[PDB]
Amino acid sequence: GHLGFLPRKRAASIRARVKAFPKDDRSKPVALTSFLGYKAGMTTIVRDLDRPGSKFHKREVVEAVTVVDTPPVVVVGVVGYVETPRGLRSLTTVWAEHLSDEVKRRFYKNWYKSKKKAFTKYSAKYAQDGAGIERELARIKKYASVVRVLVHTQIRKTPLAQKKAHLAEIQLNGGSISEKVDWAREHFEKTVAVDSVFEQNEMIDAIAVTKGHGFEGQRGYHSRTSINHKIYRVGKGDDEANGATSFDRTKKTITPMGGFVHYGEIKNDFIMVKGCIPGNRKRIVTLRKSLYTNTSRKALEEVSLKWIDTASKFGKGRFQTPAEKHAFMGTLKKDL
Amino acid sequence: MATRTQFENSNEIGVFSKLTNTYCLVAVGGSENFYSAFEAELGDAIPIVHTTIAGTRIIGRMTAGNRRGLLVPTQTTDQELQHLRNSLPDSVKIQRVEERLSALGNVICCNDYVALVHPDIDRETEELISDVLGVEVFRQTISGNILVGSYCSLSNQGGLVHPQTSVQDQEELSSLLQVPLVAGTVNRGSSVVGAGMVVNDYLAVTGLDTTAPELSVIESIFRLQD
RNA sequence: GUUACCGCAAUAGUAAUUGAACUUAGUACGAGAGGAACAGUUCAUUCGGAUAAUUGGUUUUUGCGGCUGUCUGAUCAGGCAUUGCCGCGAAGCUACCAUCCGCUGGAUUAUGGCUGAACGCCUCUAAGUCAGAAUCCAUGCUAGAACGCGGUGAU
RNA sequence: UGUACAACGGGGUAUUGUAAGCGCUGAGAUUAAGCCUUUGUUGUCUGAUUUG
Repeated sequence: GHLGFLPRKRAASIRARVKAFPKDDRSKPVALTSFLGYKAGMTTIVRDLDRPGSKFHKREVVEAVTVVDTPPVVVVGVVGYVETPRGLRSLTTVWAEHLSDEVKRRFYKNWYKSKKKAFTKYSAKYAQDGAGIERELARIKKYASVVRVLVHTQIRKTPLAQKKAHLAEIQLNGGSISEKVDWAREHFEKTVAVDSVFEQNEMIDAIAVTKGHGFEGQRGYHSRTSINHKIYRVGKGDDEANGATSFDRTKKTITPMGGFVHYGEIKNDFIMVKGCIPGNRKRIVTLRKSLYTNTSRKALEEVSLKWIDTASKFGKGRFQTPAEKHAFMGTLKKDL
Repeated sequence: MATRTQFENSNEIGVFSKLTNTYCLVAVGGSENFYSAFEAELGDAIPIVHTTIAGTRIIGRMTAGNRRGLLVPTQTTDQELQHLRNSLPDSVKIQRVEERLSALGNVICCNDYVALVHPDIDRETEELISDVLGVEVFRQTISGNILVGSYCSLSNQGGLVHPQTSVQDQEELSSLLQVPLVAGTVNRGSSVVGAGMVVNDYLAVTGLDTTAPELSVIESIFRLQD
């Protein structure tokens, strides 16, 4: 096979890492340069599209897709990175002076036996007349060409409960670092939804480790990188009729009847994308937006759904909604 | 105003195109250029907007229609029916064909006045042409040739068929349509002459590879000129 | 040093690759029939990376009915018949037998030159020069020194 | 000492092709051990070792 990927052995990390970022621009708003999802479930969608000159033009089309569960994510702290003729370097990590439980849980491998004394010095000491982050943060103001921001999920808000929340950082594409740093300073002890982050017809990336199988080198369980995935539908986790298209106009929960395979329903937004999102199921995945300007007739297009698959795909997928399901079944044995 | 238009790959134009006094309908092949070319000769009198058969390419031999009605088979979706209901008007009534028989344009060869039906198919399309086409309904086998919508074409001022037409069949059909005939070819001897040609009162269309004697046949019988 | 988390990037590996199809087009040019391209587009070849929903397979789900030699009183229920055969099969695991996806800029050689001697003519060259390769290097991808390093959380 | 966990059951999908027995019955048996939500039930909640 390719000598691209060498050497052979496993990806040492359960969560992958982000090895690139979109360059930056000084004249933009402060922008959230990337985000990370949870792939939950595979499915298939029918739709039609506008692609002039292609043989599918104005022509009803069917293709499978991938869904990714996406909790709106909560932000604690900022670290600016100085640049040095070696590499970057951190200056100081900062936080929200109140942290959620789970991010506390990231700092203990044994939670129950521990004393939960973690932050008291740092998070308590900031309670005061101030200056807590003043000196350091203004230092970031002076130094630190590039700036990143701590981001961490709420997994109590996901049906798979490990109680423990991951940490990551994301850059900021704004400029004149003051309204960068102030930005997230304003966003300390806050959350940031996916609204202002992405929108449809935008190519991005989501990649992660892939499906550990076993030992016969060691096959799989690598974080590979698959770019160019067109988001068909930007979900909203409060949206009734999850799968409401430009066609269907009937009520369906994107979580099927009886639930997803190994899942409860969807409490937060999601991204449906074509093709494949690497890994095995139940996965935490990385999302990097284009790294550059891709603009072309290919990426400027506009998706038009027909029907989204809400069927329960355990066994052969058959019905869709329990109302229609129970109209076609009619009365069962004990029903009515 | 004699129209030679080469459809690059396919020598049969009207397989992707169909027209009567009430419309112009062409498929999605290759560009909007072919689509909009009928203006500088026809104009927007008979509107043109692309539409297909359930997404499949060839729209011409699909349906049976003339200036009093339009008639569509089962195989289309309800959505292309929406489209033919969207821009195209209701003064030409588009009514669905429900049966096993897909190809109407490979059967029903008509014009403003005379229509036909394949004698093998039973009465449904026959009289439903009185509902939709609303024009004279009857049957003929020309040499019993398959696709009684293939070798045939009509107009107000005549019709066009290929030279294989026998005198019984020639004089026969001439009397049928109440206007003269000239058996002729198109597109340099289209193996089926009438599947690639479309025709109306003053206009009949063919390919850039069509020969001039075929066009002096076609125009000089129908007087497509002024 | 302990423990933890978040990082950095020394370095090492790299790979997306072939075809026609619209458009230009029956333009362009020729006696005539033909005849391109830049791109503006489209789908495929192939390799491999993803993913196994869907189409097919695959069940120690040994989950479920037809049943068959015999053991089980009838029944049932199972058991052997090396996983009892026809049929059904979630799931798991699979398939160019399903689908996705598969980098953008430099430095360059021949080449064409700019400028200008050497050489009182010139000359792409001697100084200096402007473009340019399926290359080299960056761009992107994969790992991350188990005696490479930064940030901060606890005593 | 909690949406903590674990299990039964409430339930939900779906596998399954009409079950002992007097048409009853697309009913039956199984169902996370690599399906799901759990207003309820029952039960558990801290051992040893080293380091700073």
